[PDB]
Amino acid sequence: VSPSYNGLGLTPQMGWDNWNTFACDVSEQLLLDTADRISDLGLKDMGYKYIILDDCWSSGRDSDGFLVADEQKFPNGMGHVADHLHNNSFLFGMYSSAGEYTCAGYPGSLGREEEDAQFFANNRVDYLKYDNCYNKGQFGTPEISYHRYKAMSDALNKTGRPVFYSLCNWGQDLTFYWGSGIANSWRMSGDVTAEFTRPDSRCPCDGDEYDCKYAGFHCSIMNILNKAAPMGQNAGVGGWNDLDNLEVGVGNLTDDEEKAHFSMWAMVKSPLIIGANVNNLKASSYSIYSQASVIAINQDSNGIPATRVWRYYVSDTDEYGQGEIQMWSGPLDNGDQVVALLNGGSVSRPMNTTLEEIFFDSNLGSKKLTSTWDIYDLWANRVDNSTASAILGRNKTATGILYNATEQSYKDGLSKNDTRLFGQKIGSLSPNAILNTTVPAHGIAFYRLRPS
Amino acid sequence: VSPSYNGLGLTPQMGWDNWNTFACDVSEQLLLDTADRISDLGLKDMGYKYIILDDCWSSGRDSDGFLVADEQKFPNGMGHVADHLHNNSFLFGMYSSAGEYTCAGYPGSLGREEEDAQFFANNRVDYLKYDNCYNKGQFGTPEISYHRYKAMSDALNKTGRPVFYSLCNWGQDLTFYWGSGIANSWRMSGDVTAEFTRPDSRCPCDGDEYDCKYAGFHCSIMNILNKAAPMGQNAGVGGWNDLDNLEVGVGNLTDDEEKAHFSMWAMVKSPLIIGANVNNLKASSYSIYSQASVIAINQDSNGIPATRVWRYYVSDTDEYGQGEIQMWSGPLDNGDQVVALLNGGSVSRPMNTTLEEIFFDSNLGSKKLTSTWDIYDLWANRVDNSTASAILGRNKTATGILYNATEQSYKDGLSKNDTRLFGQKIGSLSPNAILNTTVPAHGIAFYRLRPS
Amino acid sequence: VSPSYNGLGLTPQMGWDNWNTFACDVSEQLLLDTADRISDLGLKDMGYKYIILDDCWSSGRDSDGFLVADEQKFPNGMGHVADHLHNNSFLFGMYSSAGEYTCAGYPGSLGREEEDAQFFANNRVDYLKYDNCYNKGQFGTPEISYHRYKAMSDALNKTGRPVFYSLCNWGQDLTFYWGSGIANSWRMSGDVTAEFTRPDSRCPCDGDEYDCKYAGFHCSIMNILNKAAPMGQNAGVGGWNDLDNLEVGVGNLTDDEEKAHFSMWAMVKSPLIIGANVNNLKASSYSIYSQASVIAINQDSNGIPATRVWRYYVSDTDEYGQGEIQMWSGPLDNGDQVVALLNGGSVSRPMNTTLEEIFFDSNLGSKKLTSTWDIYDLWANRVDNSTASAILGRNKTATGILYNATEQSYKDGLSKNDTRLFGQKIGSLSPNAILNTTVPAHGIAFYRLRPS
Amino acid sequence: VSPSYNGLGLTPQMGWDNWNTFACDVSEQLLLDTADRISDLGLKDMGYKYIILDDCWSSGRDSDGFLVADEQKFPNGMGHVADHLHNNSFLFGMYSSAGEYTCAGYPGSLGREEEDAQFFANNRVDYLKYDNCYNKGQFGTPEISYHRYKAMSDALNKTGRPVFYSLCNWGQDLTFYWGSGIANSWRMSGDVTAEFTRPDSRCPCDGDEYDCKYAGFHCSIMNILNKAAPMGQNAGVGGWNDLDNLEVGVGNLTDDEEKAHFSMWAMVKSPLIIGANVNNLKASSYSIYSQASVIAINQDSNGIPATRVWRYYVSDTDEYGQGEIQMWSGPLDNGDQVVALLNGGSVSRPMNTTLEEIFFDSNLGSKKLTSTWDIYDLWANRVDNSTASAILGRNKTATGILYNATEQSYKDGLSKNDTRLFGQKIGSLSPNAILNTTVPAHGIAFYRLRPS
Ligand SMILES: *[C@@H]1O[C@H](CO)[C@@H](O)[C@H](O[C@@H]2O[C@H](CO)[C@@H](O)[C@H](O)[C@H]2NC(C)=O)[C@H]1NC(C)=O
Ligand SMILES: OC[C@H]1O[C@H](OC[C@H]2O[C@@H](O)[C@H](O)[C@@H](O)[C@@H]2O)[C@H](O)[C@@H](O)[C@H]1O
Ligand SMILES: OC[C@H]1O[C@H](OC[C@H]2O[C@@H](O)[C@H](O)[C@@H](O)[C@@H]2O)[C@H](O)[C@@H](O)[C@H]1O
Ligand SMILES: OC[C@H]1O[C@H](OC[C@H]2O[C@@H](O)[C@H](O)[C@@H](O)[C@@H]2O)[C@H](O)[C@@H](O)[C@H]1O
Ligand SMILES: OC[C@H]1O[C@H](OC[C@H]2O[C@@H](O)[C@H](O)[C@@H](O)[C@@H]2O)[C@H](O)[C@@H](O)[C@H]1O
Ligand SMILES: *[C@@H]1O[C@H](CO)[C@@H](O)[C@H](O)[C@H]1NC(C)=O
Ligand SMILES: *[C@@H]1O[C@H](CO)[C@@H](O)[C@H](O)[C@H]1NC(C)=O
Ligand SMILES: *[C@@H]1O[C@H](CO)[C@@H](O)[C@H](O)[C@H]1NC(C)=O
Ligand SMILES: *[C@@H]1O[C@H](CO)[C@@H](O)[C@H](O)[C@H]1NC(C)=O
Ligand SMILES: *[C@@H]1O[C@H](CO)[C@@H](O)[C@H](O)[C@H]1NC(C)=O
Ligand SMILES: *[C@@H]1O[C@H](CO)[C@@H](O)[C@H](O)[C@H]1NC(C)=O
Ligand SMILES: *[C@@H]1O[C@H](CO)[C@@H](O)[C@H](O)[C@H]1NC(C)=O
Ligand SMILES: *[C@@H]1O[C@H](CO)[C@@H](O)[C@H](O)[C@H]1NC(C)=O
Ligand code: NA
Ligand code: NA
Ligand code: NA
Ligand code: NA
Repeated sequence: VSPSYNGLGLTPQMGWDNWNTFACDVSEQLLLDTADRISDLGLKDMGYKYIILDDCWSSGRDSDGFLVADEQKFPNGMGHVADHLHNNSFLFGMYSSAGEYTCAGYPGSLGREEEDAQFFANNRVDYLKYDNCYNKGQFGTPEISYHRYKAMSDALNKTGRPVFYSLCNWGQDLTFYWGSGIANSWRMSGDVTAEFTRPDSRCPCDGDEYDCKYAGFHCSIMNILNKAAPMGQNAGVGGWNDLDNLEVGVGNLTDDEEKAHFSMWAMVKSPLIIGANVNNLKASSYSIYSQASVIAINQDSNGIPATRVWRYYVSDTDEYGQGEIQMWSGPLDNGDQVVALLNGGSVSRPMNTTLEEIFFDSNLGSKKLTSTWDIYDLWANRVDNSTASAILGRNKTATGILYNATEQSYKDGLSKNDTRLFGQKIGSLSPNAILNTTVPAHGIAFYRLRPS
Repeated sequence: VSPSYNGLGLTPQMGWDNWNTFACDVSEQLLLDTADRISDLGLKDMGYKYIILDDCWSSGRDSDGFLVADEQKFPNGMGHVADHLHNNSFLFGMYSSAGEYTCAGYPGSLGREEEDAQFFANNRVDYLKYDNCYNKGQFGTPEISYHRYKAMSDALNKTGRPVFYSLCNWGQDLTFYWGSGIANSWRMSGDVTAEFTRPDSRCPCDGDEYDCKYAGFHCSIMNILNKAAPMGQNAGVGGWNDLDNLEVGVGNLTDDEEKAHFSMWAMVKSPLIIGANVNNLKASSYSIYSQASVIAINQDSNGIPATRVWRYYVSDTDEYGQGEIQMWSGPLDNGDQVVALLNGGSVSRPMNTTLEEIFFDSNLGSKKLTSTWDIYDLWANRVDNSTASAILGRNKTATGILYNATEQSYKDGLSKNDTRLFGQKIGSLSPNAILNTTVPAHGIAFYRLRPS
Repeated sequence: VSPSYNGLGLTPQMGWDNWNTFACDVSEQLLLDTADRISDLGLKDMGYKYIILDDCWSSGRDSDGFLVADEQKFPNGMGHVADHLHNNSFLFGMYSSAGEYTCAGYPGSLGREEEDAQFFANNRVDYLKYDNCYNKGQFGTPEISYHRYKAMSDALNKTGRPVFYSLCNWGQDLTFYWGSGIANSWRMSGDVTAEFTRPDSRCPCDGDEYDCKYAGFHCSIMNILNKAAPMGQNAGVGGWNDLDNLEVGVGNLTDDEEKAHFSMWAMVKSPLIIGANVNNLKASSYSIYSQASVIAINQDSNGIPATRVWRYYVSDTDEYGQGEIQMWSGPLDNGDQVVALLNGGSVSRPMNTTLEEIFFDSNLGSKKLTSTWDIYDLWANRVDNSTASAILGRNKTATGILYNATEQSYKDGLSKNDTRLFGQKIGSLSPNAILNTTVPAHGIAFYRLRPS
Repeated sequence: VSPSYNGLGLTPQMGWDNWNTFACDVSEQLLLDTADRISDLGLKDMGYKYIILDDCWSSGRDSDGFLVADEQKFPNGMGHVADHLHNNSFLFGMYSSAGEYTCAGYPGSLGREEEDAQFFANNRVDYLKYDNCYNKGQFGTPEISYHRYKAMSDALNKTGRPVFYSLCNWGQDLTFYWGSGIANSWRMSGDVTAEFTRPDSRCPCDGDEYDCKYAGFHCSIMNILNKAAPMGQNAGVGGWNDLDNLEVGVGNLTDDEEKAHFSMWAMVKSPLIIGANVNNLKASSYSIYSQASVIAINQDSNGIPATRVWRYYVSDTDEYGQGEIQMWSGPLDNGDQVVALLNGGSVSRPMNTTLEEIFFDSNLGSKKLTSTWDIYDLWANRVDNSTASAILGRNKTATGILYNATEQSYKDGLSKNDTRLFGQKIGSLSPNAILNTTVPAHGIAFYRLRPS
């Protein structure tokens, strides 16, 4: 454990990034309309407060060497976008790359950290996503990558404006080891894609290669989760592993895959940044994003990512030859435990565990193993497709339906035993008894255990 | 994406290198006779404009430390060879090594970059192949290799003469990551050899070891293609992965192996440098080199290397225990798609795919997956063995037979719907239907899909 | 071989560390009560002389930048704890980390080595455990880790007070290669845990990955032993591989697992630091710790770690899929040999070897292979559960029961043929004959061979 | 190819090292008696001219920092040993380590290169074996190891006395890549041992791990040969891979294993340094060492190590689970070819090949594949056990029996068609015909092919 380096990231950040769905075709108008939508839908007040502008926003540099925002896309400048966002109680993110160019070929910040940090401060930016394209040979060992990333960290600090600092170097040179002292989160892999399991030749490292020499992209949800599994021990208050933006409401993932994806990103204390087009967001994907109970896990005070207890390969493999089952378990701040039974097989199956596996670090005869625990389904009381479609078509308000974390923080709601945050009691687990369920294909059983 | 670093390599380079067939036994006369031949055969005007002189050309250094060309082999000097080439509208390549010696033991350029760059400029050289033999311990991490290669890059730039810069360090220290900002292409492996699949003990890294510590040589065509597969995402306008000179018309590859080799080098946007002895070039190998349709893929404006969609091992293995099948697919600038079904098995087989696999990045219900696509065989209208033998024996001209890209660029020919560049329509592919063919052993089915 | 760098560590150190059982909840009173206990139980005079205070002891830094011990936990300061310990003939250990923070987030010593070394000297500290948390990017290659650790080594030396120097960097960057010239021992892995075999996702490197990029923790006893196996050749007088504190009397290991664990740590010349709560130490675990015969192996003058002769996987696997059998053998200073037959299978089994396997480096026809050897059981005459429970409840003294190594060193006791140190003769082994026994599940047969 | 860096090592060196059989128990008298023996036995005049004194020769340093030879072991100093050796036409080798200590703990040369080089020059030393123990963190990347080794290289050069420079860093940090420009040979692995195949836990890298992080020792003959296999392409005139001293006449290898070992070290152009106790050398081992025909392969002018053509695992495995078969083939300077069929299986087997496999780099229809080749057995006319025992007991002279390479160099003897150097013609190999033999367990068929 260590204090946060800058006082931010006390829990993993939440928000939205305009990329996964809009590429270089961004404007003040897109960004603010979408911002309005996220507020209207009650997602802002759930915690999704960072509106992150991604690549392709700039037009080059002025005569003083200073970044210039594209005047066609942003006729009032960035500072003006910031103010609008702040006036609707949003936080504002921007993007650059620790290299000569950004990934899409725009001006990068390598060797221009001071001016560029100053640009972000002058434009009242609250958050920086900091990429790793065209890094000019400045990678290959922990030391050289750390110093390249420390250079922007220090330059942001020098501006005296608080900036949440988000590393995007894909776990290159063992980022989990060095990120915390200079940054609030770090991408620990190549880009995610809307595929639950699919191996891809553009993502050459498999789920077991957490230390990868070619991060790539188009990595599956499970490839990324698998790489992240040993890394939980290097995350914590102030500095989080980042498993990349959520693909919920993007492409063609099933409701089960989307739930597993969301539940798992939450449990390992990843940032929850929406990759969906929230103006073309479908009903089922919306109610996944807005599941307060699950966000409560992510936003646990003094957050500890959960541990993979076990992993087995099954014969029920999918069209891509993939098929495994996993159990994860982790402690929660109020003494509760989160448990996940994850069915990455291609068929529905019975899944099972015991108290000895759940409290994998408790001794025989300890109180945890000797006591009874009520089981709470974290997926109960999810917003039905009807209500969600209503809200999405502006026929019903989100107010009084969605949990309002701005009004009541996750910590305080948890203290007040707030039903919206614990799911639904479905049973109890005694010593020497098994916990059984049937878990859908590419799905999840996701529980919170509380003492009886 | 990033701009070209020097304005060259807007498409992968094409030409000829005198090595694969002539070793140290080079002269002004060999080089110019061969040059004449490449022009006469219509290959120059197809795009094969770089005549690259390789190792063993020098005799040492003069009293000022300056490279001295062998006076027996080049009695008029290199500048004189350059002028002759330029007067027949050719471009001129030379060779050195980023080390103390070249691979064949001639003077290398390490620490002598300024003088040596100046030598190339003074002799009006247009292209440099820059090797990695005897590098004096200056390798082992990305940073140290990058700086060694940047040293020649900067020295070439300082001369003010445009020089296409071709790295030859065999992918050592992850060249795909750092090449583009200092160079126009980079060898991503040990030397190729005229063997389609054959594992070799002098090439210890298998096709899956893209990050290799001992690049070696005598690597098979498939070993090299396999290593190159994840790397396409780091290639693009201005900076290309180099899979080494073509072995078409060299050794004893079959017509099928030669077609697969050529089609695959094209599709991943490798340079197409002829390794053949063009004065002892056989009929079938000639018509492979001169297939305009396939070169059109390589010379696509705003080039994107294709992606390996899938790869499976088969039981139909060859004399060396090798046998796999692959599907590759990639977008083309005008909206078309290139598709390859590659049969590395030892027996002819039926091969098949669908629109969902071809447009592997398109969503269900998108227009691409919802529309019909005409299939064009990129191997149709290939110059028959008769016509090719005629041309080769100086009994028929190439004029009016071969596509003349000097007269009409590949881009413009593609715009004009020029039949010579699209192959032959053979069918159409509808939603929910399969695309089937029979693909020869160690062969390829190579298509261009256009919207109906 | 090399001299000890500082004159210490002539044999592996022994003692106790307050962590495995007490975490941050430490005080002068805990530490001294426990110290009293270790003396009373006769363990001190067996060799367990280092009382090591671990993380969480400090409260920050004073106005001069100097470490400040927590005044609530240590109202008299550390120097006062030291004096008490020294007055009962104990040695005193403290802890820091070669990073910005300690693992539990207290002040670390990186860049503060001189002051911090001086703090330890001023407080009369005899031993330093030096961790690797929050090392600020200063790892990744042997050179950078060596210099970071050399910095504290030199600063300790500069104080002129002898300090036993114990590296805790988990074998990162091949510590076995560079530790000896700057240190007396080095952790060669992630943290141990009270699990004999259990794979854990927080310890991603398996037993075969001695060169690990993510040491982690919760590694099994066998995972750690397996990683240590090639490393014995880089240990010796003055500088020892450290396989982490003993889990004997911690969690729920069986008596067999505890014996194997203890016997194996001894044989490879690891430090024997008690991880147990000695005030809540059970009878069986106590008599394992106090087995003089086995400690005699660890404390062999001119110590050579034993060699793994063979390793095989068995079908008798445990609940975690683990199951292997091993034979280890090593020379002893007086010409004797230590032999271990280790049953990591889940079932009791017959185990067997010969003289040719025991003297794996002796030639055919040599005297060793030609002679007869008496077999001594190193586990005979172990303190029975009754006597141990008596001593533990303060109903019987340890005096005259336990070997007193303060009175008679292990070397001198070995010379005097002292029965307490050789175990019990159980037979003899002749040329061309097999040595057979039945070895319990997760257990060990542990012998000393002496010439007939 | 590159010139020799210092003009030496035009062929691999030959000689004797006093270690494998005498450890630290060395003297002027041992060394000179043994020297006398090597001359008397005719081995000197065969090429075994370097008498290499190994570790444990020094007693520390004098008041000027200068190495001091042990006055008990060398009462006249080293220079006096040198002169004696030179007066019997021998060359003289000494030893140090690129570290703080030598492997046996004597003074090392790290940071003391100038004085120590000067010591070797002052004592008229002709050869240096330069180890890698206690290198103080100065390893881990090619660059850092190269510079450490270059430091002694330059210091030797500065003395102006020719010194054959032999690196002993066990292939650490890819020595094959950088050795040639600073040295005449380089150990490419951990120490050999008298075991043909035996895996050992002190040698964790298997035969496929040529790039090893823990070289270790007690590596088998086949483990070392396997690691060396890709490396032949980086050896050549002036700079050789070193597979460690010969174990012929050491331990208990069979006559077949000894022949295979010797034949294979020769074929890959390793140094041939005798590890045997030549005063306790058995008859069969002697006639292996003195096989002129095989040494002729090693001492080929313009030496090219042979290539492994193929390798297969067999079911006929030994007591250690090992069993493979290999074919090697390489060109010789006079146009001949060396072929080896190696039976690492546990049983005698038929072995076979063709001309297409022998001339693995020749095209179909080339002259090599189209011609007939006489097969010569390189093991014929070996000195029978009787004659060898006679010579060894000083009952018969070696003169007129052994080839005298001092009188007639291997090159010149090869030119003169000297029967002693080509073995015995046993047949001929035609196109489209197979070459068959039966090869003993752990043995070799070792041929020279000459054009008919
Ligand atoms: C995934 O495939 C579904 C069919 O199951 C397909 O409908 C989605 O594309 C979306 O289709 C929507 C149907 O309501 C259409 O209204 C919506 O505009 C469309 N989204 C896009 C980008 O065209 C697929 N999912 C997504 C979001 O791509
Ligand atoms: O309390 C310090 C402790 O550190 C070691 O354990 C390291 C362990 O600490 C946690 O911070 C991380 O989550 C985990 O990844 C690390 O491995 C060390 O082994 C021990 O001696 C002790 O100093
Ligand atoms: O638009 C920037 C984008 O970069 C990341 O994706 C990196 C991706 O970009 C392409 O240039 C390459 O072809 C591919 O190899 C790279 O992996 C990053 O993950 C994302 O957050 C975003 O900044
Ligand atoms: O006597 C020096 C000797 O060193 C080599 O053997 C290295 C060997 O030495 C031991 O100190 C270690 O336990 C073991 O790990 C090392 O591998 C070298 O091969 C040899 O030539 C010789 O100089
Ligand atoms: O003639 C130069 C040549 O070098 C390359 O081939 C490298 C090859 O050369 C030999 O010296 C070695 O034995 C072998 O190990 C090396 O791989 C390069 O691929 C080629 O373009 C050309 O410049
Ligand atoms: C800058 O750094 C110091 C810690 O070094 C910290 O106290 C402060 O909050 C930082 N300021 C900003 C704006 O990040
Ligand atoms: C809501 O919709 C999703 C897909 O859009 C579907 O999978 C799910 O079953 C629906 N929920 C219910 C309870 O029907
Ligand atoms: C040299 O460098 C600059 C870019 O840094 C570029 O504009 C110019 O074209 C280069 N000149 C040559 C001849 O490569
Ligand atoms: C042309 O020749 C090649 C080999 O030289 C042969 O494989 C091929 O079948 C020939 N083409 C046709 C259509 O016969
Ligand atoms: C400090 O270093 C020297 C060796 O360099 C050693 O003789 C001395 O004992 C050391 N002192 C202490 C207290 O460690
Ligand atoms: C002593 O106790 C341990 C467990 O506490 C038990 O396994 C062992 O069998 C006992 N010893 C004897 C000889 O009964
Ligand atoms: C020293 O170096 C030069 C080459 O740099 C070489 O010509 C000379 O022979 C060397 N001298 C010795 C004695 O090694
Ligand atoms: C010579 O002796 C060796 C072993 O010392 C034996 O293996 C070999 O067969 C003998 N040679 C002959 C031809 O008998
Ligand atoms: Na406005
Ligand atoms: Na001319
Ligand atoms: Na006191
Ligand atoms: Na004398």
